[PDB]
Amino acid sequence: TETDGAVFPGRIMLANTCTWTYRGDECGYSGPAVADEYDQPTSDITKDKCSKCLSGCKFRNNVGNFGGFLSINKLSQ
Amino acid sequence: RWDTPKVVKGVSFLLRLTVTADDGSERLVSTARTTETTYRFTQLALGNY
Amino acid sequence: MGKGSSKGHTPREAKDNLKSTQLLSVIDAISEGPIEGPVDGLKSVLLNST
Amino acid sequence: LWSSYTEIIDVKQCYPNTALVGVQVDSEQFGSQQVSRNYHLRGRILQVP
Amino acid sequence: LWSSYTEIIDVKQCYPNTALVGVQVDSEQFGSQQVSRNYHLRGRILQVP
Amino acid sequence: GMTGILFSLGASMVLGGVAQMLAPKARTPRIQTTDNGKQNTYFSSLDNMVAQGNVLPVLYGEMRVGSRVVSQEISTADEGDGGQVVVIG
Ligand code: SF4
Repeated sequence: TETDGAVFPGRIMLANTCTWTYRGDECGYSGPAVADEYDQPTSDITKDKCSKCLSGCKFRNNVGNFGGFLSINKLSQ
Repeated sequence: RWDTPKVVKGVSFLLRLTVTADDGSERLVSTARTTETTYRFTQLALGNY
Repeated sequence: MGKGSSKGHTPREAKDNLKSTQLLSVIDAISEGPIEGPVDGLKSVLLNST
Repeated sequence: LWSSYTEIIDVKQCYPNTALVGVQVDSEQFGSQQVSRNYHLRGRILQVP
Repeated sequence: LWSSYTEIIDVKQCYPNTALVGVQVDSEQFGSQQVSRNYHLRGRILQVP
Repeated sequence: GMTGILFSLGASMVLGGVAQMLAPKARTPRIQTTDNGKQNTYFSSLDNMVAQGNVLPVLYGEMRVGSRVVSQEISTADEGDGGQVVVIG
């Protein structure tokens, strides 16, 4: 139960990148392999990986479950 | 023109003007947030408001 | 004037047709214990650094 | 005509050992913002030999 | 006369597990400054015996 | 064999206080001169913050509080909420 080196609220809120796992119970993807570690098409289950960017979501046709708020300009403007 | 009521810190006066329509509804003509107690309106038409 | 309690005022200047003016009134606590008065008269009150 | 009359009672709570200043200003010639009050006072009465 | 028409697509990026409130106000009667939004919400649904 | 040097430490713990021996005590925040003389609360944020550095917060009951703004945008509105009642004059 030791709580060394841990922070309580474990969310980053927003970024250009997603902040979850792949094929978990929040991403909610169960389709065939389409993308790999980078933005390269593939069709093998062994090298199924998501770059956790917007391009990965566009590849997987699953954007409504994206964990990054697209603000960007709130810090500038 | 009016007077200043009991106040904490500081206040401003928000005043809006509405015009009774022909059917019976209301039409809002402008609005103003000011600090002076006295305000003046110019170039008003139609009837009751 | 100093001693323990003092009061002062300046002549109000307004008039020029019936109107209604505001009046801001505020109390300030300076320090504790028996203090002395201002180095000069009512001039020591500085509103907006004047 | 006579209008509403108001009976007002001031503060009966006195401050036993704290120095204080009360200032009232018409606050018309000032700006819409607040006004900073700075006072040029002397020091504290000490138990000097 | 007929002028330009605009086809608009809303956000498809749904928020998975975060509570959110979207507020649209005409913001005419408000001042040149921003507006602060407060929400008197309840708590979070917990697992209770 | 023997296990010497027990070195009882009951006295040393009380040196920091006794109420702390049963309660860890609530943490207190620091005071910023710039934020006048107001005292910051550790469990409420009335002001509405910016969605970036601040982590996604959590609510536990009541507390009309602010938020973390994600998108603010001002445009030109439409004349008419809906239906066929679309009068202008
Ligand atoms: S990015 Fe889109 S796809 Fe890749 S994990 Fe986050 S949600 Fe699932």
